[PDB]
Amino acid sequence: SMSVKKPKRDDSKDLALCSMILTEMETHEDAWPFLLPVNLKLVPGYKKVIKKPMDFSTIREKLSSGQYPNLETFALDVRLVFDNCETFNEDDSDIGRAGHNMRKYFEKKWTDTFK
Repeated sequence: SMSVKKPKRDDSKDLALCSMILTEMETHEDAWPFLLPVNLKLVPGYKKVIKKPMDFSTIREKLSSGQYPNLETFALDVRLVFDNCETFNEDDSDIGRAGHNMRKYFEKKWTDTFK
């Protein structure tokens, strides 16, 4: 509350650490469905159904341009990529499996870097 604070966590490396995690996700072999925005002209149903599209290139741009106010807003966008994937893709499909693999890979990196 006012004048009552927990001890100050050092957040000065968060920007660089999120950038590193994002690089790791970009270079994973299963990242290909997620690297670029879905083409809303060429994929029927995607624009209407997925209310907030998100992809790794868009996260990179947002991160590099100071649009994440803290590491939690970064994690929300990453998770959105995979939540979108689950909405649009059967679990039993290459893209569906890609999304689950990438989500697990992210969550481990996230815990190991910060938790």
